[PDB]
Order: sequence, then C-alpha cells, then structure tokens
Amino acid sequence: VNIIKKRTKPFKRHQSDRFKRVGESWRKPRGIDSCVRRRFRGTISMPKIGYGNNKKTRYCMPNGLKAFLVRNVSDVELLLMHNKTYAAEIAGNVSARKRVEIVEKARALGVKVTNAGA
Amino acid sequence: ENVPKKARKAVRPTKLRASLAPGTVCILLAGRFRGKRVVVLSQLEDTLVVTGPYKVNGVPIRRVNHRYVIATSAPKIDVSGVSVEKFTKAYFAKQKRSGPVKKDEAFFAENAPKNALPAERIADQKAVDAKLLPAIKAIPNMKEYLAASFALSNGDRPHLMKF
Amino acid sequence: VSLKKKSKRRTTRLRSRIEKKAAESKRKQK
Amino acid sequence: SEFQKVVVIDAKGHLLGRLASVVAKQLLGGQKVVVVRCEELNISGHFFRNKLKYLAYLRKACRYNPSRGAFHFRAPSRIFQKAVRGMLPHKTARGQAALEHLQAVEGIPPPFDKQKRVVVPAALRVLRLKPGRKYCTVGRLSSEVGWKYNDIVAKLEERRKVKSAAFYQAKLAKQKKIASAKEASPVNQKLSQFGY
Amino acid sequence: AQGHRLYVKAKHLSFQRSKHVIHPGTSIVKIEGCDSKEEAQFYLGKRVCYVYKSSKAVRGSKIRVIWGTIARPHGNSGAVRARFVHNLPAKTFGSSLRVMLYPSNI
Amino acid sequence: VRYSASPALETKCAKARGAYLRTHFKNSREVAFTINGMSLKKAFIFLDNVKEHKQAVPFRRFNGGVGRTAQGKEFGVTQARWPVKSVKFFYDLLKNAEANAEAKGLDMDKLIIKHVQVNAAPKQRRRTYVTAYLSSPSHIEIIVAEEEETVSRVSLKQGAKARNLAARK
RNA sequence: GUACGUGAAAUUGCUGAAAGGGAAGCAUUGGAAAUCAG
RNA sequence: UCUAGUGGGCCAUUUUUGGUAAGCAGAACUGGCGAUGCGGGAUGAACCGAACGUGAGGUUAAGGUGCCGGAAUGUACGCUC
RNA sequence: GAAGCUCAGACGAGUAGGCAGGCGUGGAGGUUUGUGACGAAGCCUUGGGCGUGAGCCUGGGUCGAACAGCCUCUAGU
RNA sequence: GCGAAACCACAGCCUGGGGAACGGGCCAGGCAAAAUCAGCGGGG
RNA sequence: GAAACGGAAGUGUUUUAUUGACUUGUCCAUGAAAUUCCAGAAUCCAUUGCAUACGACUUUA
Repeated sequence: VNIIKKRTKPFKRHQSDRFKRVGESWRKPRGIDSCVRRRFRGTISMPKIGYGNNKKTRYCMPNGLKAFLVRNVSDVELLLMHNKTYAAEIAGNVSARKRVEIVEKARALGVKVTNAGA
Repeated sequence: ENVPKKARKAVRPTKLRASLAPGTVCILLAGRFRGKRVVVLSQLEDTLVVTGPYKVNGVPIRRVNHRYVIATSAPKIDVSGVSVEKFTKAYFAKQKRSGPVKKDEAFFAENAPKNALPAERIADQKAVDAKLLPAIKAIPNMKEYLAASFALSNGDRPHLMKF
Repeated sequence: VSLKKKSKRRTTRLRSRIEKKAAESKRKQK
Repeated sequence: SEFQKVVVIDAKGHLLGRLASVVAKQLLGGQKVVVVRCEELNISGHFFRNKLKYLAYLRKACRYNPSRGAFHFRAPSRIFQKAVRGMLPHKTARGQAALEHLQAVEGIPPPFDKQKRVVVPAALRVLRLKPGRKYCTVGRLSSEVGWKYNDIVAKLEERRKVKSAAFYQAKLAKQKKIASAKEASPVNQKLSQFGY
Repeated sequence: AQGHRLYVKAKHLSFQRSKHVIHPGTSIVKIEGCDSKEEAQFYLGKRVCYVYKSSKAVRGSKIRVIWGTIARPHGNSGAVRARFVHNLPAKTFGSSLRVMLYPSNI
Repeated sequence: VRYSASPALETKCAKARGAYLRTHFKNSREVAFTINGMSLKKAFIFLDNVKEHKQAVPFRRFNGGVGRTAQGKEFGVTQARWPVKSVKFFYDLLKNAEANAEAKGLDMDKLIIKHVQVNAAPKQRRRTYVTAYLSSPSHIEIIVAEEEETVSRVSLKQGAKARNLAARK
C-alpha cells in the first residue's frame, strides 16, 4: 500500500488574498447570492466530505507512521509495541537534557523520530 | 507480518512476432548501436539474442528487446549451421553491481573490452562469425547492407514504408 | 465590413419580442 | 508537406481570406511564413463592391484623437496582415508571438527571390472560384484607396522576371546537359527494374 | 552529416480542450507525414519526447527531456492525443516534439 | 546599535547615525538615494555643489509637483531640487562618518558610502487654525567602507563513452 | 540605555530576487529558479 | 398525536368571452423560476441539453468541425451575384 | 475501545427550517512519577507534517517565568 | 523653509452588445510602451 | 589568393587560380564489444533671445 492525497492546496477563505483583516482560515460563505457559495466557474473550491483521503492511510505521514506526541521517557516507552505504525515526535517545549535522553531512548527502542536532529 | 494473497498470475512463454524468425536482418531502434543492422541468431524468452557480423559492422553478441527492433524483408541468412543453445539468460547475466561504491575512474579503466571481456566470449563470437560470413559473402550486397546504417530522411514516412 | 446602414444582428429584447408577438398573431388569426 | 524553417508563399492568384486562414493556422503551429508578391492577391466580388467595402473601413475612426482611432493600412501586404491578424488571438502572448512569425512584403525582395516559393491550393482562385465570377486585385484596390507605390513595384518586378528568366535559361541548359548524360550512363537502363 | 534521426517530427498544437475548458492531462500532437486516423494507428503507442534546454547544468548537460506516449487519434486530419509523464507547459504550443519509432509493432 | 545592513564590521566600515532630525523625510530620502554608492570625496563635492546651486538632487519617488530643470540631466531625470536642510544634515553625518573612519584607522582614499538610509521618526504634533501641521523627522545612518571586490556525477553509460572518446583522442 | 519587559499588524526605508504596452488580485496544469524531504 | 418555516410573485402553455387601425384586459390548468451549479445559443433571470461528493478512462446530449476554437477548407445533388 | 469488528448495496444541489458530530478561548475539580531558566507563555518565519474543515503539532530565530494533554464542571467564549 | 484637508471596495481609453440599469470589471473589436510638467474642466 | 556580377531589405551568385585535404568508383584486410534489454563626444556651471511657465530650443563659449 502507498499514500495518496486527494488534494494538496489548502482551502483559503474567500477574499483573504484581498484583505488582511480576513484570515487565511476557512470560513463558509453565508451570502445567498455569493459566487463562492453558489459555486460558479473559476472559484476557489469549498471543503467537501468527498475530499477526504483513504482511511487506511489517513493521518499517516509520507513514510506511513502516524506521528505521536511525546514529552517524557514514559511516552517513548509506550511506542515499544507500536514502533512499526507510530513515530515519536518530540514536544516543542522539551528541554535539551530530556531531548537527548528521549532521542537515545527512541534510538534504543528502534522508534523513528520525526524531529530527532533538533 | 501479513502473508499476501496467492496471486493467480502464472508465467507463460512469450508469443513473439512471426516476422522475427532467426536469420533475419533487423535495425536497432535504441541503445548504443541505434540504426545498425544485425542478423537474428535466435529468440530468447523475451528478447532476441542477436549480433551483427563483427568483422562487418562490429556489433557483438547482444540481447535486444523485440519492441526496439525493425524487421526487414531482406532475404534470410542461414543460421542453422551454428549452435545457439549456449546463449542463455544466465550467459547474458550482468552478475551483480553489489553496491554503488564504484566509478572512481578505476571501475572504468578496469572496464572496456581489453579487460573484463573474457577470451572465451571472443571465441564464440569469432566462431559464429566464421559460420555466418560464408552465407552473406555468397548472397550479394549483404556485407555492404549490414556494414551500412539505417537513418530517415526528408520525404520518409515510417507508416508508409515497408521494411 | 458590414457595408450596411442597419446592423444585421439583433438585440435580445428585440429577438425575444418576436416570439412574444408572433404567437399573439397566431392567437388573433385563430 | 514537411516542417520547414521558413515557407515562402507566392500570393499570386490566391484568395485573401483562404490564404490568411491557412497562414494563421501555420503561425499558431510555429512556422515562419513569408508571403511575397501581395499585390496579386485576389478577392471575390467585383471591384466596385470591394472598394466600397474598403472605403467603409476608412469610415471607422475615433471622434476624439483620430491619431488613436483605427489605423487604416493601404499597402497590400498590410491588408493581408490585417486579414491574418483578425484570424489570430493577438491580444495574448501566443497570438502576438505568432504575428512576429509572419513577414508580408510587396513584390519579391532579393533575400527571397532566390528561394523556392510554394503555393497553397486551398486558396488558389483558379481552383476555388467558379468560372465567370467577378473578382478584384488587392494591388489594384490599394492604388485607388491611397497606396502610392504601385509603379515602383511593377518596375522592380519586370526587372526581377527578366533576371529570373535569364537564370532559368542557364539552369535549363545545365539540366539539359545533365539530362543528356543520363541515358548515356548505362546503369540507368541496366538495373532500373526498381522503377527509377 | 545525415546518418541519424531515427525519429519523426511533430508539433505540440494545443491541450485537449473544449471551447472554454482545457484539460492539460492530455495534449494534441501533429505528426509530420501523418494525415489520417488510419495512419495515426501506426503511431499509436509510440514514445514521444519533448527536448528543451535550460541554463543550469544538471548531470553535465543543458538538455532536458519529457517523455510521453501517443494514446489515441484526434479528429480526421491525422492529429493524435499524447499523454506525458509531466504535462507539457502551455508555453510550448507550436514547439517541436520527436516521435520515436519504438515500441515498434512491425 | 545594530543597523539595517550586515556591514559596519570593523574590517572595512565606519558608522554614523542621526536621530530625530528636523528634516523632511521625503527630501532626506532623495538625498540619501542620490549619494548612495558615491565616493566620500565625490559626495562632499556633490553636497557642496548642491548648496551652491550648481548641481541638483533628483527627486525620484516623491516627485509630485516638483519642477523640471536642466541640472537633473546628469541622472537621466527631469525633476530635481536643492534641499539645503537635508544636505546640511547629510554633510554633518558624512563628516562624522569620516572622523570615525580616521579614528578606526581606515584608508581615506578608498572610502565610499556603502549603506545610507533614512527612516521616518515619531511625528511631532502642532496645531493649525482645526487640523494638524505634523512634522516628519528622519532617522539617518551612514555606513562608509573602503571599496573592495560543478560536482556533477557520471552515469555508467556517460563515463564509459567519455573514456572511449578519450581513448580515441 | 529611561523615547527603557516581551514588541504583533496597518504603514515606511534599505538590501536581494522577480514581474510590468489602459488595471491589480485569485484558481487549474506544468515549465524555470530557489528550497526541503525521503 | 405535536411542531419549526411559508402562504407571495415573474415567465411560458392550452382551453374563451369582451374587445381596436393598433396592441389588450379578465379567468382555469400546466409546468420553469424561485432553494440550482454545469455544456451550448458570441455574452444574458426566463431558448436548447443536462440536476452537482473527490479523481482516472471511455462515450455522448444540445450545439458544432475555414481561422480565432477542440473537431472534415469531408462526400453528393441543386439554388443564389 | 460490543461505544467494537465485518460483509453488501444504494445514494450525494440546497434557501427557510429540523437533526447530529466535532475544532478553538477564559476559569474550577480529578489525573498525567505531566513540560520549564540546559529556557514556560508570547511573537516572527521563503522550513516540515497532519486533518475535507474548524484547527493541531513541529524546525529555526527572538524571548524571559510560567504552561499543557486527558475526563468532567463552568462562562462576560 | 514650512506644510494641510475633503475624498478613498478596487480602480481607471473608446465602439457595438450584454433582455434591465447599461457599467469599469463580462462578450466581440479598435487598440496598447516608462517617468513626468503646466493648462483647461468634458466625463462622476 | 585574386576577376566579374548582385541596391527592393544588395543578407549573396558565378567564375577561377594556387594548393592542402577527403577522394566508397569498384574490390580486399585490420579495430569496435562489460555503454553485455530503452533512458573621441555629450551634459552641468557660463552665454545668447531668432526661443521661453519650468524643461526644451536657437547661438557663443
């Protein structure tokens, strides 16, 4: 099995490229006659349930392992029986001492780390 | 450690084109010897064990895929007088690279025909040429036709010309 | 070039008005 | 019917619209086109009607700054260029680049008089117009709409035809010499069963 | 000087398109010498290549190639439909493609 | 204090700064853009000449309503002016920059204006009889420095042909 | 460095890259340059 | 059994009477619009097709195949300056 | 995670309106031998990843003292 | 040398059409080359 | 290396000469390969008044 993404471009809120008070996060248009809501030609697409990806590959990274957030050595040890399907990702607030301690623990576990070299 | 399902895809021998009979003159459409004309010794499982007379055009014993070969209507050259059973896939096997840690101008000096190429392979090639040259010498223009090379020109329509 | 005094192409109100009043003409003759 | 870098079309006897459409399709295909001798292009319809068409074309001009108004081109080559560009998407980069691949000239200049000049049968008046139908010449409509270089082109074309006739006579004599030696050579009969 | 060109010439005409919609997934190719759909039958399945040049040197060469395959005929005049590994750029309209003679079927 | 540019290193550069100056930001930008890249002595001659109305500062960006002149033909433009207050400020900073360069121990002959910039300052409120006559002061800094000026692989096929070609040679 | 914790946006200057013939923005496909990744 | 929103109007259709230079006015049904994007008619609230999840391939409808524009400057018979 | 697993088929515009499931914010109780001056929160970023989406995690830089996941409660969300 | 304000979705060429309201954005055309200065006020 | 011709945008044409070459015209001998299945000027400053809002222009310098 391989990884297939139905779409890569993220949905931008309409007119977010025209105004800075309008954020990039998606908001569903509400106007009755708006072109975006009525889905005319050449208009930015709307998030549809049909855009979802395969369940067997959903949430999986390009290498197939789902990222699992880890803060301490205990969280590293929980990926002992799931090293073939989960990859430990170090929390951004973990200090340098626990980071090197955790990364060698994962390396001894044989668990992939997606932010090890940091 | 999941066991994959047994695929019901069995392997059956190739049905080659009827025009690619052994002893036919053909053009190479690709490779280093593109456009050269060669005499088909035999048909392997997938490709053609073919060579142009090395004393004529210098094309050694090589395999060529049948999809990269232009069959001609040129008269057949007898090949029944030489053995072809010594040419096997294991005979043509390119051993194994065994790591890309090479190519520091030493793998390339130690390459080429001076080295690597055994004196035995030269012996079969000369033996095949010795059994093939008398035929092409007897029938006119085969030596010159095989020494020449194929190329297209203006006003040439491949979908109209028949080889 | 058109080479005309009156355009051969017609407006959408004008083309629609023919089917409006041509049908009424058939109604009147009926 | 093979892709050449430059195709020189001798527009004598062709129809303006048909030749323009063929050329406009070649330019979008990516071929450099040189349409020589544009004072000989033919247009269907009698001369008075065509002049009325053109004189109606002059009428189109701005009511403020006719300098920005429609530019009415009187040269036969420019008339053909206007016909061609109307058949191209010149408002885009593709069409604008296509126009740059067309060189329409008056007469046959020396850089193109020594090169083979093919013709388009789909535009030829003899093959495309029913006999007994009135037509006109762009090089004649141009002279009676404002073009003022008719005499020079005619004189420079008489010179060109004289020089070309002298060249052809010399080449025909050489070809006759080669042709005479042909059957004198023997293999031309010995093994000519292949049809050559 | 003339011992080569094992390929036939072609032009990239346009994308397979409607009047107002273009589909860059498949392109329209006009082969020199091919003037009917039955003649295009011969070129079906052949390997077409688009050869261009660039400034930056990769693998010690200026030349980059995009591969493709003729799939079906297009129209009556001999044009065909081609599918490439990377869709051809729209700036290559009217550019020259090289249709090779392999995979051969004769 | 850190400047807008990576230079001002001790290797080749000298620094100068002026903050909260009663000079118009638009005129200051025009003078800064004109003198940028000039030699130090050439800049001094230029600024003296602008003071004496013999050459002019071209007004490139803020050129609304600026009159035309012949003195701008040396820069390829037609709108030029003679802002004396901006010239006075820039001359003072350039003199300070030269003095800092001498203190640092640089060669005065090769010194050019590597990086000159003008930034807007906090606007100063004054009243008009109601509306405002806001002033637009300028932060100017100057950096003068002496002027100073394929691992491609080969495939098996590529190199084997190249080696064969070398053998033929 | 007192006009002093952190110091966002609007807006402005400089540098670098790029585009520009009466709009600009955006979307789809791909090339080119830059960059990251397996 | 109970409980949200609405009770409007435009366009055309076939059935009648009153009518006039001339249109027009008043009824009943029918649908479309309204809550509806898409292909075509150069573009369009009412014309011809077609009712919409994300994609790959094939085939069509309506309309089209000189160029702009994807598709025959096709075949056959006539008419017209 | 019986609140699960598994097989099959049909279906997919959507205003008024009805129903259901989720993302995010301040504070409270429980829990995580939870994170933190070897750098918490915040902020910037042409870096990477996930989700149809609301959003989330992360690399680099800045920064200086607090902060977060899970289950409930609550609202000047 | 000093130094504003009103106004500001974004802007800025015309012809025919866009059922209407024809408009500047859409359709088909004419066209289309930086940066600017002084006038006059047609078009809001 | 010298003659002639070509002015529509002459984008080149012929004629040679001297040579250095290659001379598939035909017939023979050597090597190819492990690329072992595709890839000097102008301007500023100055001057002029035939010009002029400012540029520009016309002269001198």
